[PDB]
Amino acid sequence: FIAQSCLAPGFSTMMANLFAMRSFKTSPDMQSWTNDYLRGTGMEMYTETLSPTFIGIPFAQATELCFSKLKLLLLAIEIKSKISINPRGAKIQANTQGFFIAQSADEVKRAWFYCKAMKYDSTGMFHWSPAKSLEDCILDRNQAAMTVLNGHVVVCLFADPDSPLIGLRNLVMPLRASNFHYHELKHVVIVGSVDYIRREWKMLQNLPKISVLNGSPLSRADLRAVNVNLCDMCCILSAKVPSNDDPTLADKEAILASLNIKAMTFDVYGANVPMITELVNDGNVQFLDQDDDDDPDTELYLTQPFACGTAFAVSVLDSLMSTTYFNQNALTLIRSLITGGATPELELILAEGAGLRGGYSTVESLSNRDRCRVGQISLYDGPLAQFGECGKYGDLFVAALKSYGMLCIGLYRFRDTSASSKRYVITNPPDDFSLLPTDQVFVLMQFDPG
Amino acid sequence: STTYFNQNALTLIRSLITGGATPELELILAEGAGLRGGYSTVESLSNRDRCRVGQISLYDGPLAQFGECGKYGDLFVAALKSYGMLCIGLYRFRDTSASSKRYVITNPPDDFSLLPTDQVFVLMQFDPG
Amino acid sequence: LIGTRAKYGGTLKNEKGRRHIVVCGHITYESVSHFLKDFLHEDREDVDVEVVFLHRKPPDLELEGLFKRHFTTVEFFQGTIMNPIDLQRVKVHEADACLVLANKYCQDPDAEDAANIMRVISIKNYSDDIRVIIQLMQYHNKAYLLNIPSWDWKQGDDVICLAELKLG
Ligand SMILES: [Mg+2]
Repeated sequence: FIAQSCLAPGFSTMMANLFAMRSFKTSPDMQSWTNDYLRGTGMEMYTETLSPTFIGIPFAQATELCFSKLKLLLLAIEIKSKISINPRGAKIQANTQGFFIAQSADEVKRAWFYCKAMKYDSTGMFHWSPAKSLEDCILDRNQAAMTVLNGHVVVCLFADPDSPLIGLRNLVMPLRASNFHYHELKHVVIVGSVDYIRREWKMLQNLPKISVLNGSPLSRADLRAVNVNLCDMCCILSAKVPSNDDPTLADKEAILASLNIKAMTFDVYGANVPMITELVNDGNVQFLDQDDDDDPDTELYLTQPFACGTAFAVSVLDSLMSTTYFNQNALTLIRSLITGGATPELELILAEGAGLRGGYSTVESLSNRDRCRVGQISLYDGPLAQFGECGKYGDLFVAALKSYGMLCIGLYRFRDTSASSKRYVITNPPDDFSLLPTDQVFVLMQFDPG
Repeated sequence: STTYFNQNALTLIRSLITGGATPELELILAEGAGLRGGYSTVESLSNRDRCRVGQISLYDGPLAQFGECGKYGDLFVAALKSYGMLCIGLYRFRDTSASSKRYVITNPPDDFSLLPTDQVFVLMQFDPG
Repeated sequence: LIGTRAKYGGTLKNEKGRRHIVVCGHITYESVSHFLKDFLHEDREDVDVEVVFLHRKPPDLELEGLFKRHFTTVEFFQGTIMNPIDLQRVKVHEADACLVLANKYCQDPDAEDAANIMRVISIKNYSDDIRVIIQLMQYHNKAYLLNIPSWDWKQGDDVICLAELKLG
């Protein structure tokens, strides 16, 4: 979830609300942003067999028909055993399960009845490297100062040498998926103790563009060295076992480091630095934000950092246990969207203990690179920017799908119309929704060879 | 308890025991580079001109004539006008006899009687040289 | 089994024109007693300010007797300063100031300072215009308190660094 947030900020919140039970609230005393956000939280994922009318037509034409007429968002279909997120040029077979996003199962049932009357790894889904040594990837403070990192990912790690191992590959592997070209890959720099990183560097040897810096994320010298003011996303993670003295005080370094970065000034503003924080407690989320008016009894999903994508709560994983039981396909869709493509045989390859073994690229091995990826786009510029002013969401959804094949999932809109550099997520806005020139759209972009 | 009842109580204490700890000094140390030095300029060197906590004795020196048959107020006035030192208290021997172990007297009255073997708590100024 | 129930808890009793302070953090005998000697001193001129102690663990027999001798001005409530529910119980917004005590006998001063600082964040989050005075183990941890937007030295917030004051 955190790795996908680096590519598209606010994505973790979008999945947290989508696959969880959200209670809609009605009250005359709430702002306009809460009205749109709350409606998005009621969206849920459902599976339903497609109508006999839908057979024999491409997926792109089928999902736009549901949005235009049936008011449904179709994002994936069942392919025989495989899950295809927004497939390109894939015809619909007989009795194919489809994944829909809707307020409830009432609209979903309308889909069943409807009539007009050595470069990559062995699997080919990830980039590969010739087993770079850990010592070659260690950067000193002076070495980091004399180099410039732009558009990179900073992983702030709070870990002791004896701390339990949390798999850092689960964060870098999604960032090293075969969908991204080698030039557009995001550099990853890890700030933490080399003693802890060495204990798990074995699975990071073959992943390109990884740098390790000695120091602590709390120290401002290290953060200035790696230039977190220009990074695409700064992730704060803690691997230390809590002392269990107080359940609420489990995450002290995470909160202190989060506030430390916001107060830093660069020659520019720390509050403008994109940031995500792993919080193991639900009640500490409100501490990240300061200019809110929420009574501390506020629910988690209505809290300011949560709705804005800047805070990740591990409690949603426990809530995902209930979701899996009621819908077996719920976790299949989630894994296909956040892991960057994790085939079942990839576990078998890793079961041999040789790490990520590479393979020679062939013609039909390279076909695995052609799959959709989670991304974010802006309406500031480009030929699609003309939907920013006086434009409807449905018009944006139809035009992007027909011309580019992108599937619009939601919106990432500024809090204040004014632009306070802190946005909130709206999941699947209605057809008649009004857009803004400074709005960002969650899309599932295709793969363009080049 | 003292800080709660008087907010300025800790401000005076810190200004007297830390040797001068400006709020921006914490910012310098917050960068993790330690005590970073700097090139001395004319108005940077003006920060050296501040009072310091010190102790003086009436055994010798031109001020020693207050030791015998001298009042504390006379010592306080003369030191301030001529040297600028501010007398805070006394460090007087336990035994008149001199057992090399003294006790402190904070701000003795005006009519207090001094002794030739008494030490005075003073806030001495800075003398460039 | 039904008869047995806890003895510490409940919302703080309210009084007309009542001034009180909340003391949280490390609550032990030889730490509370020293504070109570000066705050409730014999010769202090007549100002009546109640003292509210909020500790997660119930007091032991050594400290229970101390509270008995000051029953008219000292009350104890079981809870955590980090819990917003417990903040309402001690009536934080009615409190004149909040005092945080530090564990002097701690293996890791940095860990103790981080926990103490995080307590101030919870208090400041609950009420912006609250005066907080905190005992801090190490001097280099003072910078973290400056990162809190609601921390204002001019408003009354102050830091007592044991290491700096003791060795100074
Ligand atoms: Mg939901």
